[PDB]
Amino acid sequence: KIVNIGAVLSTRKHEQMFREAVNQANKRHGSWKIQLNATSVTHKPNAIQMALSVCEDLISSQVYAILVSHPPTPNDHFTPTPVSYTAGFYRIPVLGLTTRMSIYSDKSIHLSFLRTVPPYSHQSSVWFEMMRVYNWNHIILLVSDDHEGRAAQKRLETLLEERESKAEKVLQFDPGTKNVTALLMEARELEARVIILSASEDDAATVYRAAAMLNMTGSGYVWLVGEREISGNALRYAPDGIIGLQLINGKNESAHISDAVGVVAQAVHELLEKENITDPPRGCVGNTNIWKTGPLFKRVLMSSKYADGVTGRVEFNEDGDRKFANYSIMNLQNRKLVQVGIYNGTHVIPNDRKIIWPGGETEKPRGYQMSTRLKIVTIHQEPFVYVKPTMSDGTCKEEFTVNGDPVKKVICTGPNDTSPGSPRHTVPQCCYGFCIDLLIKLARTMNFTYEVHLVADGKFGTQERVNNSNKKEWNGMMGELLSGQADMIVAPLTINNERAQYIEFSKPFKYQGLTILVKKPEERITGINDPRLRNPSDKFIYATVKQSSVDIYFRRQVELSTMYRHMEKHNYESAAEAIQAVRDNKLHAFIWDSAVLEFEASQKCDLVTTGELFFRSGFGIGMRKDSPWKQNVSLSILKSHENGFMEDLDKTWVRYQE
Amino acid sequence: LNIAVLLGHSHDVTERELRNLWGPEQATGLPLDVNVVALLMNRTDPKSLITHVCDLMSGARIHGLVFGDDTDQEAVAQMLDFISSQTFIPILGIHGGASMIMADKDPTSTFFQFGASIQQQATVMLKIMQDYDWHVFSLVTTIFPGYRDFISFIKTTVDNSFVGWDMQNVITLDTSFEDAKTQVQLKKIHSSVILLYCSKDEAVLILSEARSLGLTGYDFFWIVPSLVSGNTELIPKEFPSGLISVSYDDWDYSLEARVRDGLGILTTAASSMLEKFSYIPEAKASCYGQPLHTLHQFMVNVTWDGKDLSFTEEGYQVHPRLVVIVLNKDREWEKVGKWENQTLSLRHAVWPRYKSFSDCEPDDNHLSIVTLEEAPFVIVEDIDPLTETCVRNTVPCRKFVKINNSTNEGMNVKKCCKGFCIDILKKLSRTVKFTYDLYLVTNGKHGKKVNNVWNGMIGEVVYQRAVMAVGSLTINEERSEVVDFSVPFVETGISVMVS
Repeated sequence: KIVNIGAVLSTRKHEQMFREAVNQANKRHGSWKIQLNATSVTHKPNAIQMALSVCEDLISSQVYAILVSHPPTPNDHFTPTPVSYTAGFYRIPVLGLTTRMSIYSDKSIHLSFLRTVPPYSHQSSVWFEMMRVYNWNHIILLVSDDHEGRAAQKRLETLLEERESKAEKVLQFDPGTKNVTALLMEARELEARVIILSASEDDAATVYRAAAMLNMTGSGYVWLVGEREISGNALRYAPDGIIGLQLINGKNESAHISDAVGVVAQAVHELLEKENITDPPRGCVGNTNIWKTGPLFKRVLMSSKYADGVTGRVEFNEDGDRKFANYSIMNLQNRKLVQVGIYNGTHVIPNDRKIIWPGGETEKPRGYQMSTRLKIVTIHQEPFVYVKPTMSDGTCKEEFTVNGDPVKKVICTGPNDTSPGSPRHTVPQCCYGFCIDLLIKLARTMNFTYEVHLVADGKFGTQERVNNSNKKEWNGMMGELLSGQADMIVAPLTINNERAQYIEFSKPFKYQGLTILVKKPEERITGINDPRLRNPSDKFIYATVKQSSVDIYFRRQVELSTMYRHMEKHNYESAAEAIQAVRDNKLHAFIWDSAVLEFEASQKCDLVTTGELFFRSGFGIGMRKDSPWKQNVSLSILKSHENGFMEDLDKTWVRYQE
Repeated sequence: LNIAVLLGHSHDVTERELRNLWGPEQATGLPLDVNVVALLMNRTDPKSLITHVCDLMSGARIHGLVFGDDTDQEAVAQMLDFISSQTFIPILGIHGGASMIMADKDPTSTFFQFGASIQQQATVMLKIMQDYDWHVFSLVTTIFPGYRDFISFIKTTVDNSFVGWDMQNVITLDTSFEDAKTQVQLKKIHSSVILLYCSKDEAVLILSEARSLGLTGYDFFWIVPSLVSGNTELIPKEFPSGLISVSYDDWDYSLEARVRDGLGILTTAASSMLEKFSYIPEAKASCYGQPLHTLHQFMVNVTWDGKDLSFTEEGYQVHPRLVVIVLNKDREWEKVGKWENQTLSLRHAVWPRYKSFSDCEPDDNHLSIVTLEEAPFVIVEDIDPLTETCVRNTVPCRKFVKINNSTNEGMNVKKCCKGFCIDILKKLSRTVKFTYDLYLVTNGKHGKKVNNVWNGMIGEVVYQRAVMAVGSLTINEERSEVVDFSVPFVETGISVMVS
């Protein structure tokens, strides 16, 4: 007829308040014959013998609830873990009250741990409420604590599942280092300014000093931190105008103890109304039998619904967290904490105080500034991308064409040869041609600067297994684009269904098919329907560029596996290698686009194309995902389609013959 | 150095074989003072854990702790992880609750387990699903913890595999099922392979609802992990006979061989760390009272007697020993297959039916089909080494290739097939919508009677080891006497080839 409650509490005044709450718990519950005893223990500066003393004292006491209520501990470990593990050996609920670590959220590790405080990842949902208010989509994540970093990434993907957007940059590294400013500058070069930080006080002060020295706290830079990042020297190193969070009664222990007493008391009076009552045995000596109503009492604690307390509607979810939590939103106005918002369990309301930002006006700074210098990457296409070495030092010889058109070149940067050939030789040379004039037309239509560089290899990019952990990766232009080093691929991109699933496409500027390059008895082949090419031999030598989209289009064709097995022994690096090889009469056929070989037939009369025209497709501009550089650029491309500028580009290279 | 091996066991495992585990072991002894302390504990409370750690850590500064467990308590490994975090001593978990898989370790703790995590087990199970072309499947996740990591690992594995998995959406749970809202999500299921991640007491109700909703058919599959499959003795009658499980519990390797391998890893780490730094033995003196050179990130490179016993970044083994088991008709967890370094071995490459999961299941829909290797009809090629998967138009089959003429033992090598009759059989499977059992004959050619004994496909069909012969076969009088041919479809006579 007795119920024992164990507690690890230090101060005698709060012990007296705890005993007073135990005494007042039996007030409104009638004259029932249940009794409530409480046993509180102090704290030795160690942790092993503390765990020993507490575990054998609570075995000898046979308690039902175990409480740890020590915020101001000098050790920064904050580990009530061993007593919770010892109670989880017999499945006894330990109600943690102080820490908010995400390692306690794993119920597979902490089998019988409950708590009335949520982890900080729920604050990101509050920050998602910022996304419900300030209408901001692209974020920049920075988490140093990797024990909670996977849970923060999980919660972030759970929040972004609704809008189906993507985080622009995520970062995880070892806490303790200092040279993280390179990734800060890489995030600075991005369009967004939203900064989400999840670390301890030392790394927060380190990144505050790094933003202060590099002036990343100017206009438009969105800063959004929590309670751990506004304490200690991080509060001293914080810039003025930063927005932070505050836990209402997060450190106020006296009402929190009474709330915990009310929760435990109503849980015990709920459990007394049901059958199958079991008791914890004397597990110190000769008792390893588990307490059989562990998950039963846990299920009692799952449906615990309350209506008493100064905090309010305390309620457990499936994770045993805190529902309907009042939060405060603070601002740092001239090294002074100024309250600028309140938060109920679903909605943010700013108070009568104004919101003064570190940049300009008091309204929200739209920190989504698009890149005025679009990084352009391309492959060396032979009739389209002419690359010429410089004359004296980084210069371009301004030669004139035969039609009175001056060639407007650009200073591009490119490697010299392949990686076994050239170890490291990347020089700036002169790029011009077809798509360069297309980019000149785009820069004439819309005012934006650019940065033309070249892809490191001579491949488009295929979907290949990386050599560890069985993961798909891309390479080439797609590998340089998806890594964030490139912005817009201006190249004759072969449009297919696979790449449409991953990135968005624009309107095609080129429209052509496929053809066969031969040299001039049947000297022609007339397409794929030659039966000798269905079952080839060592005579008809035909191949294509290694890691090309033509090979992917043939890989989708499940009835031409013989050509896929035949052409893999003769794939070349570039198409010019195939031109030189068939120039020496070593090749016999080559599947390639139409107008390139038409221009090369206009250059060299021995180069002969075939008669058929299959795979009538289009080539456009390689693009990113949903972006404001899509609609206006596509309208500019269609404006180039409707006028005679396509005919002008034909007059430059296509219509011009010899 | 000084290593203590304490064992908590219920089975009569004596101590003197651990005393004999010191003499001939470590013949090339690079530490000059290697000593072992063998102890046996009868109780399984953490008070005895703290007591024996304070005894043996003060017991002439023992630097190695080895523990095995016989019970079903996963909190003992967490207690030993806390002990390894406090005392800074490398502690190894061998068997039972000492080898149960935990989620995330700490840099302050140097505790390690000899087991197989749920991520590598999910990799092995998806390797099984890839090797069977079971691409249309589902996923049911309960409120058992450690589940969002499982869903995310499945999502990344599907996004990083050459299959392109046809995955049905995840059936999620909130509480114990009301059979009102979970009923709608369970009635969305129409696929065969069903994956599940829960506890055993939840799985009893899940299988009871699945039998109540008829999800235990011959087409429908059920693959469960090792954490839900508990004791080998405690098997309730609600389990379907044919339940696929993957557990690293190998009965061929006893606990003594595993702790011998653990002592080999400990002495290997000590000998390799002594060659780099001098003052290697550094421990805590006693528990009462108020480290730089550690073995926490040192013994990733380890190999004992050729056994690839290397360690991961999370603290588990790189290449463990997984065991694929099923549930037979005799209600026993039947040992079936073992696992290699990275590739998977299959002792039973022929996938069994277990078509009668219960008593009242009248089902006769499978069809046994055999064919013969002919070039314009059945092109028989190897599996693609880049994908380890037969392409869309090719179908897998087996071939019992013998090793020699000395023994009759062989291997069922799986190969891909295409051609004319493969397309005919695929279009028959499109029209009739049945289930087929395709394999190859190893007796020889079409058919020839030698003293009332037929051979080849005639010997397979007439003696009723198969159902029908879809492949190419000539038709004459006695073949039409012994079986019933269908109508002819192709006009194939005989001819003579000349120049």
